[PDB]
Amino acid sequence: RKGGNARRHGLPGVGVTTSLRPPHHFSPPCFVAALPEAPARLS
Amino acid sequence: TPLYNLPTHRACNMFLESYKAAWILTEDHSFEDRMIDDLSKAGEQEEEEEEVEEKKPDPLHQLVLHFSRTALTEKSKLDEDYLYMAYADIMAKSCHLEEGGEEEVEVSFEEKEMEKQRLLYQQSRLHTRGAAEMVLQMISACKGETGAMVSSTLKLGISILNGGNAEVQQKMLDYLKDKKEVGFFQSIQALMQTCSVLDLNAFERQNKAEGLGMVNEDGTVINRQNGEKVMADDEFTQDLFRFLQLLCEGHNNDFQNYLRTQTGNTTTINIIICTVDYLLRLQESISDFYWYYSGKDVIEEQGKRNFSKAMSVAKQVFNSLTEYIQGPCTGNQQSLAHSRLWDAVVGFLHVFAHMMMKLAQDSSQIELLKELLDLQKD
Amino acid sequence: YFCDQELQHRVESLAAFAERYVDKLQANQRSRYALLMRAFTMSAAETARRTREFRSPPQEQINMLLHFKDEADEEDCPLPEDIRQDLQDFHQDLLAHCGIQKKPQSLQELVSHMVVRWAQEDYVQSPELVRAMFSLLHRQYDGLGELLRALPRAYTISPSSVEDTMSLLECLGQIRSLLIVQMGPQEENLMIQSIGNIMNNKVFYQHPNLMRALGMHETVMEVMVNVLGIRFPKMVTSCCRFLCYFCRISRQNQRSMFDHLSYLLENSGIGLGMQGSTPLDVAAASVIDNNELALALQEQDLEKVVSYLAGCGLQSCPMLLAKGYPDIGWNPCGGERYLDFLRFAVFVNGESVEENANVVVRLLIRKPECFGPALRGEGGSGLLAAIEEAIRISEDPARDGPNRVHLGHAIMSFYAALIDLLGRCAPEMHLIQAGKGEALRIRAILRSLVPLDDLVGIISLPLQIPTLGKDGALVQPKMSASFVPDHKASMVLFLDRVYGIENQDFLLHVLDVGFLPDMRAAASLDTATFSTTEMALALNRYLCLAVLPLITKCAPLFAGTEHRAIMVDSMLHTVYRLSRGRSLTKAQRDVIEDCLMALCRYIRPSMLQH
Amino acid sequence: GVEIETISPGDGRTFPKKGQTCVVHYTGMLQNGKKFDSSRDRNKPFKFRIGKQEVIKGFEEGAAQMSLGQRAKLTCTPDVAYGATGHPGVIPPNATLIFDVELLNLE
Amino acid sequence: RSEGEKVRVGDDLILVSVSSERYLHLSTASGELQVDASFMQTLWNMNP
Repeated sequence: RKGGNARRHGLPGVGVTTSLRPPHHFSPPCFVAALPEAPARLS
Repeated sequence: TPLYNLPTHRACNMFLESYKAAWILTEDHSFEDRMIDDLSKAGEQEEEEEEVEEKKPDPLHQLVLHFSRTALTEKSKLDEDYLYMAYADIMAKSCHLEEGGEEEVEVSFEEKEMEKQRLLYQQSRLHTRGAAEMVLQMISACKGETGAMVSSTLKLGISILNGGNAEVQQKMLDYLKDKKEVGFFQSIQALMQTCSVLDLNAFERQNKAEGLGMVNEDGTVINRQNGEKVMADDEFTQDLFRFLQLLCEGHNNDFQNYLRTQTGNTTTINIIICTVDYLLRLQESISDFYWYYSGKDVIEEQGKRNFSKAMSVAKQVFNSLTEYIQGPCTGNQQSLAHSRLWDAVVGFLHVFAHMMMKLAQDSSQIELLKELLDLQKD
Repeated sequence: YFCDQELQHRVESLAAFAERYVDKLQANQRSRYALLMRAFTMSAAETARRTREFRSPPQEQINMLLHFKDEADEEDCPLPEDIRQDLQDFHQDLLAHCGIQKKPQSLQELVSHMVVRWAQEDYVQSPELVRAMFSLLHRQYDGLGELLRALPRAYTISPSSVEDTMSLLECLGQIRSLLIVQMGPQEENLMIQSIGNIMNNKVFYQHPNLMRALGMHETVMEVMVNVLGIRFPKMVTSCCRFLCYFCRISRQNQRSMFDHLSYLLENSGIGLGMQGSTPLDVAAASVIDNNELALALQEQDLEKVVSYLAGCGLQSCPMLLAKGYPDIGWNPCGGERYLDFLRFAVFVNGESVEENANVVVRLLIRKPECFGPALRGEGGSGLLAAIEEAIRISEDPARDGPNRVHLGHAIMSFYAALIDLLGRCAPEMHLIQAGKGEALRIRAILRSLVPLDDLVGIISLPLQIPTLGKDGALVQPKMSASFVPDHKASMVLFLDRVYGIENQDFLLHVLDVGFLPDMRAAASLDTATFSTTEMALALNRYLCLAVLPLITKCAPLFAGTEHRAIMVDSMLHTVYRLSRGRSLTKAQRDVIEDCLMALCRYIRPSMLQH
Repeated sequence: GVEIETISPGDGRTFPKKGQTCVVHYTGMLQNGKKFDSSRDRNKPFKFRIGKQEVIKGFEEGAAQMSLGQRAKLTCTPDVAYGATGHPGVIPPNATLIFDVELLNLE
Repeated sequence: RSEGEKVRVGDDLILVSVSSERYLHLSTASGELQVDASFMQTLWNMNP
């Protein structure tokens, strides 16, 4: 947008990323729950 | 079949693959000379301490020392890593600038000598920084495991030793004689025993496979065929015997005697006799190939290519055998006289005596005949 | 991380230009296609179009269109100047972004100068740091090569499949997660579930190239390295379930799995994958129906499998004697597994590969103990004696039993597999006519190995036809324990492959002994009560596969058959009975009908009156 | 069965009914005085349905018996669940519990 | 001894047929000590 600002790299990590990444999964720590092979425990 | 009815994403995949194979791959770029020069500059360390000797190594020196450290570590096998592969490739292409130069008219003696000077400088840039020892260490570490690691190490060693310069030969000989190790020569013997020859069975299999010509998932043409099964690692075995030649180039009698017998070590491996044995195997394979084409009137294109590969490798083996004895080293002359060299020579004489007539009875094989006569000259 | 994001940005931008450019390319191809269909009178231009933008694989089409970077190539290309210049501009800015072309200005110069300064400042002594700075330095200096190495992993997918590939990546996520963890019970169950979901995903079938790019075949193979390097039979059962289906997905996947064929045969054992799926099975699935891989199959793998076959022939199965079955001194089941693999290697597309057949017969004949107690001089017994003792074993439950494994059935299935392998190693008819020396000698070796009288005897012993027994019920024989017509089919394969049928007297003798009884059994079981009987189905497919297809090519020999004319009459009567379609597949029935017509055009009308 | 003892009075008038997800923050201990499960420390309150018993049964009973705005210590007898073969790594298999739970903004 | 090596006087070796691809074997089970081309490999000495 500065006219002569072309031919300069955009800063790494400020652009839009579209590569498919499996989203993060976390289970909140609960222990008072009645604990009842077993499914994979989340972090 | 039209590209328009193909799905958009799959069309993008074909575009990416063919663009990669057709533009970026062919888009060459030279950075090895610049980056080796930048690593060889020592910076400001001498400015801060002129009076201090045994200064810290240059960045390139530290890099070579790191590879030497990983080479000298104790391990069952040398795991492949692209870091050293890329760096050895870079360090070889730095010295190869004067090898290629960057129809052959005469060159001024001044220009030729100055090209030798440029090559000597570019080789000094690496062999004053431990590269001469590091190639030996990694060849000894691979323990005769054929792979891209030993391939890159051999190519680098050829790059340092091009022109048969005596400094690197002296450093290599001093290192071997002092460390007294046998791993290096055992590894060389193992690699030479695992070098391949003309098969004549993989030839029939590959000929029938190429004549098959079915349509796979890759398209009408099978691009996933094994490219060369008849003579694989031809470029490896040419580089191996080129390395053994460049060890003794310039008539370095000390290294020639070292190759024959390594006194000082507990075990001696006669590399000269082992080279003769590989030559004998190659001679038998070429004779078998000639018998395969003995009845045929005209050798087809695949047969001509395979003879070219085998004969070029035989030319390199012959040159290295010559370089083992060009300096009048009576030890190697007697060793070859008593070895099985005579049988190999007799076989090659028979192959040429019939192959010359077989090619001379046709005009389209004139290039193969020229290469054949060149091998006979060697 | 920041360098990695720079590279990711570059490859994403390349994909964005790919999707921008394919639309223009398709539009230009549409315009040239419309012009070609508008005017194709000029034969030279019509053929040029019919080679460039017609009748070519899309990969070749796009390669030829995109081959214009050199000026001489660009002199004659179907692309327009606007699209051409757009691509040249994109290549130029790609070089600018890779830096192809004091104070740092860009990330590349920043990291390069920083790393060199760090090395010049002091002698670093932490090896991990050393390789870190030089790895970053190499990546910064050689930018284009990093993109070259990254593009194999780059893949582009349609938006409509995004969710399915997210599930794909999640499943692969836990496969890699418990890759590094030692195998346990719940860990095994979790990865069984992930393999089940990896089945369920549709992108598994509709994108095999991205399957290779993700390379989960490598991951699951290394999981095999854990379990095989005996433990977790469920894991060994789930190995082929994904690996072999991956082979079936596409030919290139089969190539990729063929690259690992040495290891599978390296640990190939009958104790490995004892039930259902097997490393043996993935080894064979890598060679099924591929002449190129059959030819590329190197002979030391065949050395491995012949050695293992000899090992089975040496001693009875340890698992079998652990079950408590009587000691045989030689394993039928493992031998038959190995013979199935060898058949898949030698034979392909209804053809015999000459070189594979040659090395296979040479190795098998080199180790005489492979064939078993029969077909060896020390044993002093033949194929006939083998089938008699096998039928006695199946007869008595004292030696048949020690529950689902039956020793007699295993023994004659092993010998059936051996004979079928030899028949599939038999040389081709045209080769034997042309007089290839090796083909003639291989057929001679097979002739010496397997005597003809044994074959006709084994055909002459019939099946055990299912009986009514109690009224209102149909008691059937146990095919899994007794002699089945599949053994007959593999047996007569040797007849139609090695010896052939060139004598009319021999032909009628063969039909008299063990062939006409089989077709009478078919006519007897043609009733609807026995139509769906499994033994009847086995005999039915035996007929349609081996019996009458031999008869069609033996039809010219049937001309001039006056002696034993009523035998031919009864044969054609039964051929008509199975020509009437009662519980018959369309292809099976058509085979029977074509055999009937081929007979009718050679048998005498003065004979055909019944 | 639990021994519920009020600590600070609250509304005392709205008690949770069967079929409502209630939100509670608590600091659970063992009989020794052992802070191991503290949603106050985690800064995240916990939600539980009464009737499904997604929460431990003794806590569920005591939470039904208290009111909004009020805190009570629930002395949980080991007959509440995972009273044998308890949650690994946090609670030994057979032990007691106490929970100084207050209810806030009953749903 | 390796394939492609010269054979010296009094060297033991295995004669494998080209016609039948079968070893030269000493069959002594009959008791007459006959010679036949069978697959039990049998060493042989070739003395000039």
